[PDB]
Amino acid sequence: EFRPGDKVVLPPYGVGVVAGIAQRSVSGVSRAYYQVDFPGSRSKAYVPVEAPHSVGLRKALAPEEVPVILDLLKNGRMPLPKQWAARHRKTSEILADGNPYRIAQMAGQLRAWEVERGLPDLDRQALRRAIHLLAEEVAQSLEITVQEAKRLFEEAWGEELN
DNA sequence: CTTGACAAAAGTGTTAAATTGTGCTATACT
Repeated sequence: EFRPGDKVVLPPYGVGVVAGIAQRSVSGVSRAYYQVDFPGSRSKAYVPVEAPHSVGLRKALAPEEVPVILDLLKNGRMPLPKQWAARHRKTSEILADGNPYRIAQMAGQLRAWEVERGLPDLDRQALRRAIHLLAEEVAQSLEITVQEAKRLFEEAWGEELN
């Protein structure tokens, strides 16, 4: 369940607070619907209360989960196919998937490769867009704007952030 | 109208940088 003021995630919307629940008229009878808003978008969202766990509606990590993610961010890697197709495809799916542990785990190998040989014009967006959801997630949990939030990664990276 | 001495300009040769030309990947899709 999600109360009015719960801090949640709605892929790929990064983070947003739930405003409440309402009966939206969809087709036939109106099932209950959760409401996820994003002030840094001015968008809007309606999430069915039936199976919230099927839309990948997770919740912002707690301040306790910062170090673990950082540790899997600095070191943790993972092999990927050589031809750009499968590799970038996988990375993309992982991105839209909305999984901070997987996005960070990915960011690790992507980082190891970026300063070695160097990152293709594709995997670059697959890195940037990856660090984006992270930097904002940190801003949701620790309530510190993308300035400070991005200032976090600098430690477990070795370099600053864009 | 003539030498000798010189610096600038125009050559001549080998390189580092860049720019351009190519083959190719594999779920299935007719």
